[PDB]
Amino acid sequence: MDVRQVLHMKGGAGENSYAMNSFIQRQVISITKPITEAAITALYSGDTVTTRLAIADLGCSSGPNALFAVTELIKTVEELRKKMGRENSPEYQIFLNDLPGNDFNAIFRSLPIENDVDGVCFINGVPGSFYGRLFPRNTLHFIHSSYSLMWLSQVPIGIESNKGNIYMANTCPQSVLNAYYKQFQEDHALFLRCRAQEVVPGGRMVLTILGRRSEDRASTECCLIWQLLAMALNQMVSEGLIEEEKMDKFNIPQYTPSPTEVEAEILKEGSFLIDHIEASEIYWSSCTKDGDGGGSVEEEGYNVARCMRAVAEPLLLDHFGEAIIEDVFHRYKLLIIERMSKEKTKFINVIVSLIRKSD
Amino acid sequence: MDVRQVLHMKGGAGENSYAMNSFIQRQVISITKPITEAAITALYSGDTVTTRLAIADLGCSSGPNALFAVTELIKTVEELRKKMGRENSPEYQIFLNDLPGNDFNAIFRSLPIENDVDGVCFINGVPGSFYGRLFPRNTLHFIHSSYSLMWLSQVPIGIESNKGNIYMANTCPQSVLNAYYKQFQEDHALFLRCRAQEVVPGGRMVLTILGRRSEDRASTECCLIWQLLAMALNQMVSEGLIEEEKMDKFNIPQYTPSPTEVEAEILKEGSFLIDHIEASEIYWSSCTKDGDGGGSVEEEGYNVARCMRAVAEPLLLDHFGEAIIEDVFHRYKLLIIERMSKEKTKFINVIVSLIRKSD
Ligand SMILES: Nc1ncnc2c1ncn2[C@@H]1O[C@H](CSCC[C@H](N)C(=O)O)[C@@H](O)[C@H]1O
Ligand SMILES: Nc1ncnc2c1ncn2[C@@H]1O[C@H](CSCC[C@H](N)C(=O)O)[C@@H](O)[C@H]1O
Ligand SMILES: O=C(O)c1ccccc1O
Ligand SMILES: O=C(O)c1ccccc1O
Ligand SMILES: [Lu+3]
Ligand SMILES: [Lu+3]
Repeated sequence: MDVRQVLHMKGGAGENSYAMNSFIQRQVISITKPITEAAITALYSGDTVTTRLAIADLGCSSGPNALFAVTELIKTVEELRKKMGRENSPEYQIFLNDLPGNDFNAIFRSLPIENDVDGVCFINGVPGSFYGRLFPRNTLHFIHSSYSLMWLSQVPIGIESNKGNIYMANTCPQSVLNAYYKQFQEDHALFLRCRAQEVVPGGRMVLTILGRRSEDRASTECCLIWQLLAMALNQMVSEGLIEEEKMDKFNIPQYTPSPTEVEAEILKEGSFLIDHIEASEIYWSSCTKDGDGGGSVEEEGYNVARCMRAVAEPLLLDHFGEAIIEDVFHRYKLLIIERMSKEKTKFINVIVSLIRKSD
Repeated sequence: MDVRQVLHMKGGAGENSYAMNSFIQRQVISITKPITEAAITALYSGDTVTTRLAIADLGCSSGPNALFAVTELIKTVEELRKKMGRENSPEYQIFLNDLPGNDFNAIFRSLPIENDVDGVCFINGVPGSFYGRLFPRNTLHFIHSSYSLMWLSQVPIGIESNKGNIYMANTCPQSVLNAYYKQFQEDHALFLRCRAQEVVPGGRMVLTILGRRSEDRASTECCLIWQLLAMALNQMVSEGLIEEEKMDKFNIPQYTPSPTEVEAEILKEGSFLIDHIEASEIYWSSCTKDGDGGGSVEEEGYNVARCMRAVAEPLLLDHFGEAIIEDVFHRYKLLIIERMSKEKTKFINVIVSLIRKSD
């Protein structure tokens, strides 16, 4: 019950939600530029990428970021082909992938409004799950992917997650719960097999999954944010609100963090090589040089909520209905604002650069 | 003034408009099956199409039809590969193209809801004008295209089209108007050049443009339907309604019919071969075995209007605003119902099958 595929996407661009609330995932893509520079330099260096380069963003979204990274690759490549590696640029063939029901219209419109693109970039939207095959065999040289690979194929089955039902969140789950991990394995390995068939032997993949360091499936490194949402909900279930305890006891984000558990999966599948694989970290700055450069009634208050709202409003709205929503984010907002103080909130970013190997 | 590219699309699927009003374009695709059978048999016969076949619909839309034809090719091909021509099927790679701002979400959703597809069909939406390049060089084996190629790049420039301003419509235009033809040439030839670069040397293209026989740029063969709309409008301009005469004197559909004028263009560009090229015709049946199998208060009344509404409501709504709309189609409706009687309304379908030649 609950088909992630048909159910989740991020709030649709234009308005205040996901486009107007994804600056943090934007900075992560920023900071991850170097790892990707090595990646495309390495791949461009010497032919495999001849007359056609085919970059593909997996789990892109709406608004900026969708094209942000696939636009700093075509950049770099062009800057090489001129400082020499070849005399002509290749034609860039882009593939923006996401689940059906993401805002492809929003991108095709308010975005490529940039008619064509430099070096000529043929853009293509590919709807579907990346936990399966999206492109023909040996079609791709380069696969980018930030903050999307932690999302799961489905919710993990066995679940007695009562209190902090929401997630793998720490304290009170009972290892029985961590069938999440058992889930991540079959999902992530099925992702790799597929990618292995479509990525050309020289091809590169730079995946950025939001995970952790603590090797302890339950830490504020990953479980807080949902815990905070859960906490917001459990108070409303108590206060009497349209969640019986029967309803909340069924909601559960379906995604999993982790760091070495990744390499653990990448080599099990003997398809990709590995490189610079690390785990960076970022603060819930969730802003920019924003007008008011506030404290918490801003920095997390609102900015970290509107983000977690554009990110989960649909999962919720679909499991509890609109009547709630307004209220759960007003509360959730406050909880993080306060939780912002007693501690320094942040996320971990297992990053991996890879190479289809074999031949 | 009036960027077709940003401005027109057909009414967005789901509701009563284009999905629920395109049965006529559906029958044309039906009747055009044979020409396409020859086309893909010829192309499948003997390798060029090895492990990857790449069909691409140009000017697809929303709802059925988008996939309708690209789904009766993958069909046919499969039926050959088994009655032998090979032991395995290729992977099908589909490209659905339309202007930005068509309903790609509607297709990606309510349509591929059919998870994947038989023989595995990777679907890709390509937003952009086909009066330019949409895919890399030598990327395509097979290009389908019904009722979209008569649409122009833009409105033709010089225009003193006062009365039946709406179109190339007969009586009262003054050959000066038929700068439409001068338009069709630069548009259609620029379509061919582009297609010529992306269609692989063995590749086929089956284009179905709504045109005419009469070789006379102005006949009920093509100019009636708009004339009828124009007629509906001119009565409202008169009746005082929110069209000064200044407004109506600027609206003008930007597309052109024709039949031999097509081959005339295809060989001028020395890129494609030609084959079975004909011109079939179809009645404004605009229905199916519909409940009530009416007469005219139905057959054209409504059914031929709702179609011409899902087809032009946007061009209008954008040139005159919503205040009108309701009223212009109520009237337009009646005019065709009546015009249905004194005569037997129908359209002509210049159809062309082609082959990238050279090498
Ligand atoms: N199985 C799956 N296949 C494809 N996309 C998926 C997916 N599961 C989740 N996603 C997508 O992953 C996207 C993650 S949000 C990504 C934001 C962007 N890449 C950035 O770095 O800012 C969501 O729109 C969601 O629909
Ligand atoms: N320059 C252009 N490039 C791509 N698509 C175009 C175009 N000009 C018009 N179109 C598209 O052509 C489509 C024609 S309606 C097509 C219906 C479908 N092919 C059928 O046979 O029923 C419109 O959605 C429109 O946006
Ligand atoms: O999918 C996301 O972008 C996301 C971002 C921050 C925290 C949890 C998440 O699932
Ligand atoms: O674009 C169409 O589908 C169309 C259909 C019937 C008459 C005129 C048109 O432009
Ligand atoms: Lu650089
Ligand atoms: Lu057949």
